[PDB]
Amino acid sequence: TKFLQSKSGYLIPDYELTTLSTPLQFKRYIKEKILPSANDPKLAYKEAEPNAI
Amino acid sequence: APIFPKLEDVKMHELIGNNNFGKKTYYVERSRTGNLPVYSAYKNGGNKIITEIRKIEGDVIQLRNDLQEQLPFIPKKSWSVVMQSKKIIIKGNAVEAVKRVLTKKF
Amino acid sequence: YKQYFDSLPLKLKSFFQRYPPSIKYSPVSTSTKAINANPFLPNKHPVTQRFHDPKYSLRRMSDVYKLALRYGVEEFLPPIENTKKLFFEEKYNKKTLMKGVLLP
Amino acid sequence: VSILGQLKPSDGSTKSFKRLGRGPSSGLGKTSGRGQKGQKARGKVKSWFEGGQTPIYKLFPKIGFTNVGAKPLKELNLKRIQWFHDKNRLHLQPGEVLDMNKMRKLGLVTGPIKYGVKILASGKFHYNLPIALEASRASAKAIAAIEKAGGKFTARYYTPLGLRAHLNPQWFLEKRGRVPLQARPTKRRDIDFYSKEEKRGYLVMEKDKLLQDIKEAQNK
Amino acid sequence: LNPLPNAAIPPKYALVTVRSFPSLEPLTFVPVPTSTVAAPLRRDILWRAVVYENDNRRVGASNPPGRSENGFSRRKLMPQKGSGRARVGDANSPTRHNGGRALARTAPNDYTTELPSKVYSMAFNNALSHQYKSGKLFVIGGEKVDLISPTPELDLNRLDLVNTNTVEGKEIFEGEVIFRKFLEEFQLKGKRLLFITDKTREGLIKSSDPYKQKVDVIQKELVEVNDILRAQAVFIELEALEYLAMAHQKEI
RNA sequence: AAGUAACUUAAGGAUAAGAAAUCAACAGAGAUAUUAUGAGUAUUGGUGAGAGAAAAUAAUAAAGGUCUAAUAAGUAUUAU
RNA sequence: AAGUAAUUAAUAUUAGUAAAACAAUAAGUUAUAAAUAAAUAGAAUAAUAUAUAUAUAUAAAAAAAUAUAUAUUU
RNA sequence: AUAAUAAUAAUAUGGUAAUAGAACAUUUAAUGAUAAUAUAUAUUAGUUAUUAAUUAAUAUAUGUAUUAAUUAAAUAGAGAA
Repeated sequence: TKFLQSKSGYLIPDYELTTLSTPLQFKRYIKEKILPSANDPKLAYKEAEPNAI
Repeated sequence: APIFPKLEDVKMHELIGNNNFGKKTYYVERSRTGNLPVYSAYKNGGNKIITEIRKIEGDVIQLRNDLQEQLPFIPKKSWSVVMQSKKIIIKGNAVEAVKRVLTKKF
Repeated sequence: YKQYFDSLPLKLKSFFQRYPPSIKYSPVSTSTKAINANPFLPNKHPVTQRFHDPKYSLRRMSDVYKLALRYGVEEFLPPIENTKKLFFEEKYNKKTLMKGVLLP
Repeated sequence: VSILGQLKPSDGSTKSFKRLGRGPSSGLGKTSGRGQKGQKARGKVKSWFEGGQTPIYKLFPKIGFTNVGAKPLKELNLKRIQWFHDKNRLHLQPGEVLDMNKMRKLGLVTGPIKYGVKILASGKFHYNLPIALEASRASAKAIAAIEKAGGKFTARYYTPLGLRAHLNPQWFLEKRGRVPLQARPTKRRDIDFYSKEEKRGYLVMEKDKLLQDIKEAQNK
Repeated sequence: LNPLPNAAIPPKYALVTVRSFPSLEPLTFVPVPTSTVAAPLRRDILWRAVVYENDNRRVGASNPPGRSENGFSRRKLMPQKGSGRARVGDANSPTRHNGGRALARTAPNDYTTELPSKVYSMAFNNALSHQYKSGKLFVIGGEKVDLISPTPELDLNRLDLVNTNTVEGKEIFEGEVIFRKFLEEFQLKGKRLLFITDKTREGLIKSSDPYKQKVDVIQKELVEVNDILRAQAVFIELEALEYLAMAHQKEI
C-alpha cells in the first residue's frame, strides 16, 4: 500500500486501507475515486461544498 | 492490558471490512457486569410498559425479524425499531422471553 | 539513620528538638524551674505555688504521642503516665467498662 | 465540509418553549395564559393555600417521632448473593467469610453503607451456598436457609466509625498508619441483641469477654 | 434448530498508519481498536458534546441595568392625581425611555450545562472515528513502536520542527519555512489544522504562529470535541492518541 | 422582615478567626477560615408563616505552631 | 416598553448507562423492599393466593389494607 | 414494516378564556463556498396557496456577505397601558 501510494502520488485513506483486502480491490477503488478527479479538475471534490453536482 | 496491540498478533479477520459484518448480520453486546441488554420501561406514568433491547451492532432489522420468528406469540405490529440509536422496542413486558432467545448466541 | 530521623513528621521533630530524649523528664508533677520538668504535666511554680498549665497543651501532646506511636519513637518522648490519656490498644485493654454497661 | 455545521439533537429530545405575550394568533396572546383579572392573573396565590378551610396539612393530627437513635439498615436478599455466584461474580476463596468489606467491594451491596447490612430471605429456596456470611443481622428465615445450605452466619456489631474502618481499612492506614480498633457495644439494647443465640450474635457465638465481664458484675 | 442464524462477531481493530512528521511518510501500521477510530457516526451524541462544550465556554458578560441598577432617584415625578397625565412613579421604569431594563440580566451569567462523563467519552470517540473515516486523522509516531519502514533522515518521529529558535543569517527562520513547504506539499494552506501534541512542542507552535488563524496546536489533555470536528485535518502524536483512547475507553 | 437599611465611632492593608476547658462517644479526631456533601436532616415554630445545625467526608489553603504569661476570682458558678 | 434569572422539587420525552446510575481519591445522592408512630420484625416449609411480609390483634390462625413469590433476578 | 409525492373512499376541519402541535421574520455564536456579471437596501411590476421569499427594472451604496444550511443563545416580532 505504501509502494502504491508512492508511485501514485496520492494518499489512500487509513479506513480504505483497512477495508480493502486485495490489490484488485485497491485498483478498483483508485479507478472509482481519484482517477476521474485527476482527469477533470472541475469534477473534483471540494470541501466547502461537499454536496456538489 | 495494552490499548493498541502489536502488528503481528492482530489477524486479518479481526480488522474492519473483513468477514462481512455489515450485510444482514448483527451482534448484541452484554453489559459491563455481563448481562443481556433487555429492559422493562414504564412510560407515560407507569401506564405504557415496553421492553427495550440495547447495544446492538450491525443490522437491527434482521435481528428484529429473527426475534419475531423465534417468538411468534408476540404480534408483528408491536416491534418498533428506532434507527437513530439502534434499539428495538416491544409493547409488553416481554423481557424474559427475549433474554431466553438471545442467551444461546449472545 | 539521620535521614530517617529527618523524614519524621514536623511536629514530632520540633518536639524532639525542644525537649530532647537525653534528659529523663519526671513522671510526676515537679517545680517549673526544674530541668526534668515534664511538658505534658502541670508543674507547680515554686514561689507563687500555682500549677502552671502544661507546656504542651493536651491536644498537641496527644498528637505528638500518636506520631511517636506511628514511627515507633514512644520511649524517647517523656512519660504520659500521670496525664490521664491512654492511647489505642493500651487504652482498650486497661479500661473498666462503664457502670451502665456492666450494671444496667 | 466539517460535520460541525450539520448536527441535530435526537428526535424527541428538544422542544419549543411556550412563549407568552407575543400576539393573538400565537395562542398565548394578551392575557398570556393567566385567564382574566384575578389575583393569580397579576400575582400568585400561596401554592399550598386553601382559601380558608383549615389548610389540610393542619386538619390532620400530627403523628410520630423521628427515632434519632435509629440506624436504618440496607438489605442484601439471599436471592442476590445467589445471582452473584451463578454469574461467577462472588469471587471468594475457601473461607473468606463474606463480610461487608468484601460485600460492597464485590458489588452486591453498594453506594452508602452507613449503619450496616441486614441479610433477608427473598430467594431462600434456590440458595445453596456453603460460604460463611457476616453482617449487622439476618432474618430468621434467611439464617435457616444459610444453615440448610451448609453455611454459617454471624451478626456482628459495628459502630459507624468501626463499620467505616471495616469497609475501607486501607484509607485509615494511609492517613494514620493504623486501622482503628472495633468498639464494644455500649448500649443495652445492642448488648441484648448480640447476646441472643437465636440472632446468631457474635458475643455468644464467639464467647466474648464483655459478656463474661457483665456476668461477673451481676454475680458480684 | 438454529435460533439466531445471522449472529456474528464484529471486527475489533482498525489499522492507522504511523507517520514521520515534516513529510507524512508511512512507517508502520498500528491497529487501534474499532471503538475509538471506527464507531458508527451517531450525530445526536456529537451534538450533545458540542453544545455542552459551547455552554461551558460562555463568558456571560451581559449586564444591562435593571430599575435598581439604573441610577435615578426614587422620587415620584408627578403626583398620582391632579396632573392631567398618566400615572408615574420613579424615573427608572422600563416603560420610560431613560429607565432601566425589565427582567434585566446581571453579572457573571452562568451558562454552564452538565453532561454524563460516559456520554462525553462516547462523543469524543465518535468524532475521532468520523475524522478517521473522512481521511483527516494523521497519526505521527514511530519512537515507541516497532517499525517496518525506517524513518527518514530529515524527518523525525515526534510532532515538532528542529532549530526553530535559531535565527542567525536573516530575520526569517527555518522551522517556519519547513512548515510552509509541508503545507504546499499536502495542499492545505487555507484549511483548518489541529496538531494534538503529547508534551509542549514550543518549536511547532512558533512555526505555526504565522498561520495562527487556521492552525491550532493543542495538548493531549486540553483537546476538545469541537476542536477535533472543526479541523479540516488533525495531526495527532501516536502517544497522544493512545492516551485519548485510554481516557475515553468504556471501562470493564 | 432583620441585626438588614439607616446613623455613630474606630482600625488595617486587609481585618476578623485561630492552636482547643473543641467535638465526640467506650471508637476517636486534633488551630482558624471558605466551599461542597451531610441536609432542608436533627432541632425549632400563634407546632402558622416560616426559621435550621453539628459530627463526619472531602476541596481550598500556608512553615503552620508558638511563648509572650512567675497561669489567672469578684472570675468559675449561681439567682435573676 | 413587558413570563426572566438563580437555588430546589416533581412529570414528560430523548440520549448515554443499566441491577445498577452519578461521581471516581475518597464521601454522598437515587434506586435495589413492602412496611410500621417505633423497636431487635421482613416477603412459597410442596406454588398464585388458598403461599408468604409487615401493621391491628394473637397460643398460632382467620379478618383490613398494602406488598411479595408463576432459561432467568427489577 | 420506512419515507416523499401522488391517487380512490369516508370522517372531520366556527370559536373567548384555555390545552396541544408545527412553522416563519429578526439578532448573536459554532461550521461556511461565493463576488461590483456580486451583494446589501429601497420603489415598482411580477412569481411562489404568499407574516415570507424570489424574478426583473431602476437608485444608492459596498470589491463585499457570520451569506445557504444545522444547531445553540436570545433584550427574538407593538394600533393599544
